[PDB]
Amino acid sequence: SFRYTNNLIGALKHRLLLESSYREIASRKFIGNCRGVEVVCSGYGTVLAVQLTDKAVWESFYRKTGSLDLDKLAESIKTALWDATRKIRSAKEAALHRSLSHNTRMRASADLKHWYEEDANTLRPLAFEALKHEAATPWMQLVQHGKKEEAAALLKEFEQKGNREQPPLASTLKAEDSNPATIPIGSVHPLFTPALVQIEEAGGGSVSNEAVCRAQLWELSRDEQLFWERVELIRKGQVASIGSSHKRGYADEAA
Amino acid sequence: ATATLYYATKPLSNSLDYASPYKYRRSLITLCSNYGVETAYTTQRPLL
Amino acid sequence: HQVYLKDMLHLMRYPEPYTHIIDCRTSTQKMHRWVPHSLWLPRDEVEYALQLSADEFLDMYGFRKPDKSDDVILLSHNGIYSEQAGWEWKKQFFQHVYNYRGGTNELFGESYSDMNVSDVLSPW
Amino acid sequence: GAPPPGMFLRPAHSFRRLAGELKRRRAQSILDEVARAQGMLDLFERQ
Amino acid sequence: YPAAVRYGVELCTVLTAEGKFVDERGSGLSARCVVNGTGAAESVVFDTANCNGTNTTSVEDALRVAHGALRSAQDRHNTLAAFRLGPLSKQSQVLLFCGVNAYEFGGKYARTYAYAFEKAKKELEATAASGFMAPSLSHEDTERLSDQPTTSPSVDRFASTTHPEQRKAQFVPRVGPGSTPLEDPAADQKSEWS
Amino acid sequence: MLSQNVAKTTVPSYYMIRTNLPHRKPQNQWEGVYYYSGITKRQRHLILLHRKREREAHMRSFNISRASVLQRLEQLSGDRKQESLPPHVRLDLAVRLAQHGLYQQATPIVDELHHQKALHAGHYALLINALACPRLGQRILHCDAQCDPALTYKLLGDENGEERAQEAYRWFDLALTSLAVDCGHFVPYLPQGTAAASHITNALMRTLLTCGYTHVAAIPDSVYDRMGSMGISPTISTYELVMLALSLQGNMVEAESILSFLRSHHSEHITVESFNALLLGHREARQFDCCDAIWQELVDRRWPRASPLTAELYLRSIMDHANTPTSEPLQSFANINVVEKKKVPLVLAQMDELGVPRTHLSRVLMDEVEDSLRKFQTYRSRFYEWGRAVKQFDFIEFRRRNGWLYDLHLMKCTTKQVGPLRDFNDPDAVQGAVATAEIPAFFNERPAWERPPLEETLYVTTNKERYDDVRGGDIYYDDTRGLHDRSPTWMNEVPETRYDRLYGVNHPDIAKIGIRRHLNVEYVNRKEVVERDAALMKKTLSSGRRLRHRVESSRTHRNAGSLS
Amino acid sequence: RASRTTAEQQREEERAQRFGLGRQGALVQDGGPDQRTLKKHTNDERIVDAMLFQQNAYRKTPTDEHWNPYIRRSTENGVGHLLQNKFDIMRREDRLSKGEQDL
Amino acid sequence: NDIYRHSFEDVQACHTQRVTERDRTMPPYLPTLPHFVAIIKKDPHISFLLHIGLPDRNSSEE
Amino acid sequence: DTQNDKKQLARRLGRYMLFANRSLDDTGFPTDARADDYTRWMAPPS
Amino acid sequence: ERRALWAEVGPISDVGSAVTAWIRFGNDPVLHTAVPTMLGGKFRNQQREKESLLPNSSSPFAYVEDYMGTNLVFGSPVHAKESAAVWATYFERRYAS
Repeated sequence: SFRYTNNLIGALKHRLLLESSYREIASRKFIGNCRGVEVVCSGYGTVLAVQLTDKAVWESFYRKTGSLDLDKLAESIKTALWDATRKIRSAKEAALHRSLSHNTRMRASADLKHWYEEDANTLRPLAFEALKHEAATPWMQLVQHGKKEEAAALLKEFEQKGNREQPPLASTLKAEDSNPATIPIGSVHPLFTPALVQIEEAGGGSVSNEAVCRAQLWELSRDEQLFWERVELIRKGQVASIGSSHKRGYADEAA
Repeated sequence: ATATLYYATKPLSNSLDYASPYKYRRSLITLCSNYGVETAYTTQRPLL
Repeated sequence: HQVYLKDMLHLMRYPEPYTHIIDCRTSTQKMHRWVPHSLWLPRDEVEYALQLSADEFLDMYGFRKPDKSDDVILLSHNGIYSEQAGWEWKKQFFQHVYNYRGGTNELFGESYSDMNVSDVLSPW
Repeated sequence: GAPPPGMFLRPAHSFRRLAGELKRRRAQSILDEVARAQGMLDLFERQ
Repeated sequence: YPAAVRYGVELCTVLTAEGKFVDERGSGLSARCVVNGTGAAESVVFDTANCNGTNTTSVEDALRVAHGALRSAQDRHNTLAAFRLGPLSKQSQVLLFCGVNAYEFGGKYARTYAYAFEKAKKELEATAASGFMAPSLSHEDTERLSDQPTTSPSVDRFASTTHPEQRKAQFVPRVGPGSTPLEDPAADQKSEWS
Repeated sequence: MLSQNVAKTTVPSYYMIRTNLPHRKPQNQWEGVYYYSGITKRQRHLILLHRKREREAHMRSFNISRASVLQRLEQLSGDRKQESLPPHVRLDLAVRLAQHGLYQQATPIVDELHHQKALHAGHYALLINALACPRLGQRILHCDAQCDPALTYKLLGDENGEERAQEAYRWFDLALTSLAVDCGHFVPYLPQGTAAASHITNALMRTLLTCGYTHVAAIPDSVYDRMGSMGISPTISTYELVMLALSLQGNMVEAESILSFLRSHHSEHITVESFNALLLGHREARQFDCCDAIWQELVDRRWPRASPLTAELYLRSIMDHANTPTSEPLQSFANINVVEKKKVPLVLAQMDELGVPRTHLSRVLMDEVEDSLRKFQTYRSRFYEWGRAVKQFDFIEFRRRNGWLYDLHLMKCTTKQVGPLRDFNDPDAVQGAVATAEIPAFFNERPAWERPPLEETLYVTTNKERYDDVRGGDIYYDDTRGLHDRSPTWMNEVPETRYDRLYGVNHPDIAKIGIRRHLNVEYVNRKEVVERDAALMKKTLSSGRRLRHRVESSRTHRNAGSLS
Repeated sequence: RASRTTAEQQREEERAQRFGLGRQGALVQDGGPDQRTLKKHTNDERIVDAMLFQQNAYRKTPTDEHWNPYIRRSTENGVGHLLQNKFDIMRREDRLSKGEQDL
Repeated sequence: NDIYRHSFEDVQACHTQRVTERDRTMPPYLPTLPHFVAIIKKDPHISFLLHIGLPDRNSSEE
Repeated sequence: DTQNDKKQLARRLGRYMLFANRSLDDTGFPTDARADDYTRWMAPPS
Repeated sequence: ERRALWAEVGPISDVGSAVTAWIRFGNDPVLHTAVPTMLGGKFRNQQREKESLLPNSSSPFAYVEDYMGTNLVFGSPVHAKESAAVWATYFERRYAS
């Protein structure tokens, strides 16, 4: 009994945590370093800066009067970037792991596959999706992450009035949006976003009782009528085949 | 749609043919198919 | 296994896709309302119904035959016929079969009975 | 055409049916051309 | 549907894009880069061919050049992914948006999903309060009977409350290993240990 | 009502007087005294609730102190502003942040300190040690890991373990640079030779334990090798960290090796934490006899002194042992391994001889132990009174209200007898029973391939007594009916159905009497479809051949006939 | 299309012969619809479904009986319910690759 | 399937059993060549060998 | 040698787990099953 | 019943909120409008090179109709008559029987 609701609650606890994690990692810096070289990536894996720390120390390593290696330099850049990226991926997987280890409903179904079915490749933020999320305007980022309130606000103020270190998303996504309490239902399970958007309120991120009840009430109406149609026919079939509207009782209805 | 069907199918009224049982049946079925089509429209509307 | 009034109201507002609520009320003369999301298999037919193939069952009752994994909740006036029906569903081996006793009487505040049986025994 | 056994004809001037028929026109032109091309191969291969 | 989405994601993850950058400040220093779906760089290369023999380019400028190259490369990769995964994702949108009523979040079941959603949120809260050790599934943990939900396994559904022989799941009384009682466990038979 | 409530006496008669048949069972020597070890539903609930509340208390504490550190950070960043704080303030802040697991925020602070050369020898060791989050470790230990020390390492690994590791390595290198600066005979080995270098290396290891599996595995392999390569001499805590690593991995041979080497060359320096390491390790590899051997040894040498952590690890290993099952061969009578719990009241006694206070044991472990106690421990007081009949029969009454009478001696009446096995050496020899024993039926039961398939499910069986007088033969019989059995007259005994006119028909068309065909507007019948397609695959074999027309072969050309 | 449909139907008939699925004789027999006979070592619909019933009757999850320690650490179905943190999973991977025993 | 369609109430019937994420939907890991190529490229050692470890693919012949 | 170079980064990765001795089932993930079972499933043809 | 009542408008009411929705579905204004569309394998992308009856648009949302091939909203007048005729016939048979 209640297998479906309970398994569902488990699964959505999982989703909320992966989502909250996505929003933490997305706005954040990751620094790879190799030999004096600091590559700085956003959570989305996008290279923000390529710097040399301690020019005093490291400059003669690459020569410069000496001519630059550009081979050593290339390898160390490559390596630094790889390091940063690997930090990102590990962060994602970490989030996944904390979730699995604390989620008892998902533990109930005994599945080793829960641990492998979503990994660094699979989880968000996705690197090949960086552009559309990062290159986006502050307004666009707001609507992308499902904050309709602040996006509408920003839009009205937009009309009426008409190497840097920081991930482009640390503007729109602040600390408080890591709270899984805040995450709108539209955004929770990205795979299904276009369907789960209709459960949502027209302006507010929170689910609308009215819309959902409307939707249910429609189907209930239809299904009620179907029920009586079928009852009608089954009864008429009974009376037809039996020949009369009467039936025997059971041997036990004598007492 | 419902109120249209209600008033039209009210007892003897201009939208029903009382001439013959066949004509009667036809008038009624015409009204019901009418109602039905309005209902299908109403079904597709919010989504389409 | 039982299912209480609380479970029933909860399942009215928050249905599960593969939970089926099956109305066992036998006589059409006594049934004036519709338990939400329910389906009608009258008790008298059950033994036959459950031996139909998926297709045949679809043709006779007009709705899909519950698989043997799915939750099946049974319903009647007092909870007597639903019980007997339950025994039928359990004998074909259906894994989750719940009877809701006090069922349609508690839901709708009707007082009806599936069978007329009285508590008093006739003196021997 | 004439429907498969358990099926019904969608209306003409319906997007799905227009698309379907289009698909059929194109596929059948292709199959025709191919048939003839293989015929020509037969012809200069001296079958 | 979700299989196909996954397929797209892994394919882009494994495939490779390439990008070029030439220095704007006039030394012919140029870099090429090759880049995964990870954002990582499979290759980085400087080309001294274009530029003159004078050189005298600070490490800073080589870094700026390689920066630019990694940029153009990651961008090429993002754009290619948009084109590889684009059509299927758009049609996916029509499937889910207009085909709701096939799904469990559409229609009469929408209300259930929303319910499950809220519970999950609330439940996350208490886990965060309980130190990230979740409360009991069985809701044995709770102060009041009013609190344990109708959905909990704690709720007793057995033919009988009082009579032990009517408390089985199947037709006879199964036993655990060592002929220990299965059906209704006594308090000390349930052990929560590590 | 209860079907195990069964007549133990015969109908009263003179046969009780005139015969030497005994009126009660003889006592069963091997049935233990019934005694009370067990808890209520209510009590279990009370424990769980209470436990939860302590968990919350701890989590609350952690949130308060974390919030405090973060406020100190925001205040020192914004309010101090342009004026530069003295190095020690920043350093303290960095350490306090890292300890709550905010390494991200500590990183820039540390960078800026190292750039200003405000850090010296021990300061680095201080930071690197802080990267192991041991204010977070506290919280995890109490809430999540349920007070188990090994689990705490494993779970700590899931808090951004990879990034903390990478930071630790980085800061370690920073540190070695700073040291080489501070030292500027032994010029060549001056940096590695210094005690400071050893201290720092230890810090690095102690932190890597706290990250994931990968890094833990890297301590006894690369870090220790690199330490040898570098020329840095180890300290006892170096070896105990390497042992703890090996043992989290479950590598017992190597852990024990290191301890052996220590014992042999460095013995006077061995702390308790190597025994702790080994205990934790053996428990992980699930070797409980070794877990025992090492504790008994540690009781013999009474130095180093066992710590409450030691006692905790050993006791835990015992509970673990006690709850493992054996395979099916040994599971027929009971779960054997419970006997292990009976070690416990001996171990507790030793803990008092050793001065290990028993009240430093986790709440969790002390619940399991207290349970273990109430199973096997009793005092000389209780022992004089525990066999009273009132208590024996009260235990029986309890079992009766829970409907489990099967095992109890007084309260069960065995009925079924097992007949002898025939010999083909003779039908003639008449066998007779020399002795009789009550033994469980699973010893000899008809082999599973001889008896009908699942009996419990498809047959309802009751063993009952004949009412009529049985001249000879058995007074009990098995009444077995099938689960699905019904009166041969059933169809009359039940109200009529719309099915009845299908009577005695092998393949009815249920499609025709069914309601779907009227209800549906379109109504595709699924069985005409398949008929149609088989009818279509019949037409593919109905192919006739058209007559071909041969031409005349020639050697020199091909002949071309045309339609004429 | 005919080929697909025919092959489908044929697989169903085969499966029916293998497990003895489908009703026996006439559905409307006097002695009830239920009537069935089991022969020694012969598959039948009733046996199949009784068998599943035994496995999962009111079972909510596979972990249902794991309130019981001796059932919980049974390794019969596999090791998957006993791996809980990542650490332990990785350890298992490692030890298995080296060709040693799983802990 | 574009030109011809099933009976209306057959799909009415069909929408009675919803698609459910957990059970009633095929699992997101099917056998697909990039799924495995990803799995064997996801290993730390091989990821390291691909990117960093080997001498650069464009730079030299080796 | 030099901090965070190629070799150091490599030695941090640890021991390389052979793809031969990996036990992956049908979904490309390591198995739920006991090693003795998995081994038997994948044993060479005769 | 009291909470629900009637709905005038669907989930996406206006072109404005549609733009918002469309962005939220994970679409990018520049990239996801620039991918060519396929009409039966042809790559319809050659514009007004061919004459067929089918709305010319990139979004698949422009081609959505019912399962019954019917569109009683935003259909061409021919489509609209054809489809109202379909449903008329269907309901006529239903309420007949």
